[PDB]
Amino acid sequence: SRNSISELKVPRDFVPSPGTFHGCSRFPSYSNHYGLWCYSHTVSNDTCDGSNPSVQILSVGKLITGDNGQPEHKTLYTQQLSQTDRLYHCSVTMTTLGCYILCSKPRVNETQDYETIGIEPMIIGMLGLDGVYTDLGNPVGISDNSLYAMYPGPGGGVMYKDFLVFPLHGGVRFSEASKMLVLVLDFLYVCTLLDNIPGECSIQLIPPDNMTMGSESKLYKLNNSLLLYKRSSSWWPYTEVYQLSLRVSKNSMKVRESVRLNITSTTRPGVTGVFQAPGIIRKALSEDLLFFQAWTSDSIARQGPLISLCRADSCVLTIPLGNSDVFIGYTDSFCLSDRDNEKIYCVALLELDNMPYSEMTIRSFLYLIK
Amino acid sequence: PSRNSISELKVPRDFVPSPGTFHGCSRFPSYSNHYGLWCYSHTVSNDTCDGSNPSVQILSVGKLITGDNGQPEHKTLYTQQLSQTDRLYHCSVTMTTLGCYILCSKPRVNETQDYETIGIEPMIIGMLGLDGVYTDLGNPVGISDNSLYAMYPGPGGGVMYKDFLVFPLHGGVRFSEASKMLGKNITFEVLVLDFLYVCTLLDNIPGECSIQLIPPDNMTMGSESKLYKLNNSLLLYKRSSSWWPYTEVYQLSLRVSKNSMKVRESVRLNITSTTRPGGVFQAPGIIRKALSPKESNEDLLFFQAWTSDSIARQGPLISLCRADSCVLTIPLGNSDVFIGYTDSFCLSDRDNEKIYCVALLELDNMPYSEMTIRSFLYLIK
Ligand SMILES: *[C@@H]1O[C@H](CO)[C@@H](O)[C@H](O)[C@H]1NC(C)=O
Ligand SMILES: *[C@@H]1O[C@H](CO)[C@@H](O)[C@H](O)[C@H]1NC(C)=O
Ligand SMILES: *[C@@H]1O[C@H](CO)[C@@H](O)[C@H](O)[C@H]1NC(C)=O
Ligand SMILES: *[C@@H]1O[C@H](CO)[C@@H](O)[C@H](O)[C@H]1NC(C)=O
Ligand SMILES: *[C@@H]1O[C@H](CO)[C@@H](O)[C@H](O)[C@H]1NC(C)=O
Ligand SMILES: *[C@@H]1O[C@H](CO)[C@@H](O)[C@H](O)[C@H]1NC(C)=O
Ligand SMILES: *[C@@H]1O[C@H](CO)[C@@H](O)[C@H](O)[C@H]1NC(C)=O
Ligand SMILES: *[C@@H]1O[C@H](CO)[C@@H](O)[C@H](O)[C@H]1NC(C)=O
Ligand SMILES: *[C@@H]1O[C@H](CO)[C@@H](O)[C@H](O)[C@H]1NC(C)=O
Ligand SMILES: *[C@@H]1O[C@H](CO)[C@@H](O)[C@H](O)[C@H]1NC(C)=O
Ligand SMILES: [Ca+2]
Ligand SMILES: [Ca+2]
Repeated sequence: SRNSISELKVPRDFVPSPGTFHGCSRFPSYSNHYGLWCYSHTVSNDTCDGSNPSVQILSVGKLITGDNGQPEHKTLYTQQLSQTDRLYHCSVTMTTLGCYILCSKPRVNETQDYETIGIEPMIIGMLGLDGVYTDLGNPVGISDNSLYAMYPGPGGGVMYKDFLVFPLHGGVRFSEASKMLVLVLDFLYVCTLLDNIPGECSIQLIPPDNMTMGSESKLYKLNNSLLLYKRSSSWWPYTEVYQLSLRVSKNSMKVRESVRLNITSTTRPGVTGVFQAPGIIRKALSEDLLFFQAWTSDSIARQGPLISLCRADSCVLTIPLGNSDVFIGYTDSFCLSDRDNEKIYCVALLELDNMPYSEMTIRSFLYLIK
Repeated sequence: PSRNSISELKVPRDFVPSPGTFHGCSRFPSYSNHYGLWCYSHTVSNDTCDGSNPSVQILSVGKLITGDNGQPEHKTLYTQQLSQTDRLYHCSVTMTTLGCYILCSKPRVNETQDYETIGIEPMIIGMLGLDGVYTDLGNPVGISDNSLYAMYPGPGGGVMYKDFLVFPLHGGVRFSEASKMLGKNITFEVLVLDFLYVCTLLDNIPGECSIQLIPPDNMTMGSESKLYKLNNSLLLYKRSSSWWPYTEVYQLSLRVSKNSMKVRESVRLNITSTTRPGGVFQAPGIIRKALSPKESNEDLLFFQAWTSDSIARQGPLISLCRADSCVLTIPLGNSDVFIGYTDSFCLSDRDNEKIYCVALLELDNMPYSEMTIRSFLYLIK
């Protein structure tokens, strides 16, 4: 590594625009598998808060080495899912067969859902590398009486040891949660990816011992270990990343424990939270943690959005994005490594204020760290 | 023909590229298509696109395909970024069978300072071919130093008229020199008038290029402009430079010769359906011209994304209009919804009773940057 970070022109953004004058897009969801990637977000009209029906956009493509050796996201196929009464809540996971998407289609707002036993309807689908979208129907493995609510993402899932894994968070009664082990907790949706159809799908509860209340989340796969980023939904002020240790068997993956990384380099502005998921370049494995993050700083020295390259306890590089009036909403980042060391590219997916045209829009941006 | 139905369509893939960086702005859409070939271009700077920062120019060529549901789709084949210039680019593009030709001014000073100094600011002409090669054709030949104080093309696009490559211009010429060019004394100091850049396209290289003055008798002061070719006649849309409130479109009658194209007269079409706010460049897409401008304009049909500041309609509008009235109007929002420069063009489907119109809109991008451009698609059935 070196002490250098700069922005690069992205001539062709792989993130599609809302597609109409008053359209808004929210909730970027990204997943890449080696050189293949999948991107998804939710599109509604005027406002993206659930008061209007929405659709989901799903893109798969591949990485090419464009001008100057920087990576480029080449879109191969795009699919729009059917309209839903309110918001989509989706998580995507890229595989060699294509992109799998897990979504919740709420008919009511979040508060009304958590007060009623039973989860809102869900779908799981797949966009193949041949551009064909297959609706795999209702995700199998969901018990009615046990669960009050269940939402995937918005972060992406990962492929772990031939297992299809999605991040979830939902409401489970204390009695039913203790059995598995109304509370709000963090879950994994674990499927076996035998052929083209997922099988042996179940909801695994993550041990909430060292964790905050369940929240919007993202999965990582690093050095054959699972990490979980969580939107801070509690008084805990620091970016939350948990190390997950599993116990794998044939057609069985359960979460044994969840260890919170001691991150104090970046914080949330609250003295709720915002989903601002980092791009993890180097895992901890047990001071070596290095990550890239687009976050909102409320410090006295820096008020406003920042692009940072940070260790667990400190940030080594920071790019101010503007004054406190520059709004960024949800953010998700990921970094692509160059086999030749000492060159790192990170992409920042940013929700941007789009008023008075519509609530929000998403764009991506490219940063070089040398 | 037409009926009372217009609706918007999702543009899954916008052929208009985004500024490409967080604080980037893009301004001054310029578009041109030739049969199934199209060319698009705009100006890109950092933070602000007013000349206070260096800028580059983005240039795209592509082809039209029949996308999902039978609607037209803009497939980009190649994109080119020109070298950085100290201030703004002022560019006009013209799509041909060989590719896209771009004519630009690279001013080193602001517009007021330029019109006070004899001589035009530096200019370039280049071509982006259908083979993806960008060729820098150098300084446009045919521009006289001592006569002209300023010369700016576009931002509207040019046309291919017979074998001539034609670009819209506007610039500053001294009264004596303008009367010479016109042949007659001008009838009501540096005057601001409207010009054409006319070249013969001998093979791959334009030749015998000159600046032609448009007879300003029936016209307002020169301004940002756009060329059209309809029923083998040239039309000129002009940004309003006067108290005259209506969208200005002029009919041009030419006199063609070997290596010579001169403008014989410029007739203002009597358009009263739309007006300019305040001017702002909001150029319409003209679907059907008048078979005889001096006889009537009842056949004129056009599509326009414009700002209405009337008391009855305040805010941006999408309109399908005759010369004297608009038959369909889509409100884009309240008066707080800003659109800047505008350019539209329509693609008709003869078989079906369906017309597609694309609106290129400057949109406010604060506080990220000054401006951004997006395209939007409308179906008229
Ligand atoms: C979308 O929202 C805009 C205002 O943001 C409104 O004018 C328009 O009618 C809406 N369209 C639909 C289909 O609801
Ligand atoms: C959710 O919907 C219920 C239904 O009436 C309403 O009472 C409640 O205020 C809503 N909550 C939010 C946060 O909008
Ligand atoms: C984290 O949680 C696991 C089980 O939930 C527990 O074994 C461990 O002691 C906790 N603290 C750590 C790993 O630092
Ligand atoms: C977490 O890191 C901070 C950084 O200085 C340190 O002060 C604190 O003791 C650490 N916590 C633990 C449990 O080691
Ligand atoms: C672009 O503008 C931003 C603020 O608007 C400024 O911080 C940055 O240095 C500028 N970049 C260049 C290359 O001028
Ligand atoms: C334009 O440039 C001149 C020359 O420096 C300067 O005096 C003037 O203030 C600038 N702005 C104008 C003329 O609006
Ligand atoms: C044309 O105008 C100039 C200056 O106003 C004048 O000196 C000249 O005599 C005029 N010529 C004719 C033919 O009107
Ligand atoms: C002005 O318009 C009239 C008819 O409207 C036309 O006869 C005349 O030639 C025009 N003048 C010029 C200089 O084009
Ligand atoms: C050409 O003129 C004819 C008759 O005046 C008219 O029907 C037709 O629409 C015109 N074509 C265009 C492209 O305006
Ligand atoms: C233009 O046409 C309108 C009728 O649509 C008429 O009222 C107006 O006087 C005309 N203007 C001119 C200059 O002939
Ligand atoms: Ca419920
Ligand atoms: Ca000058």
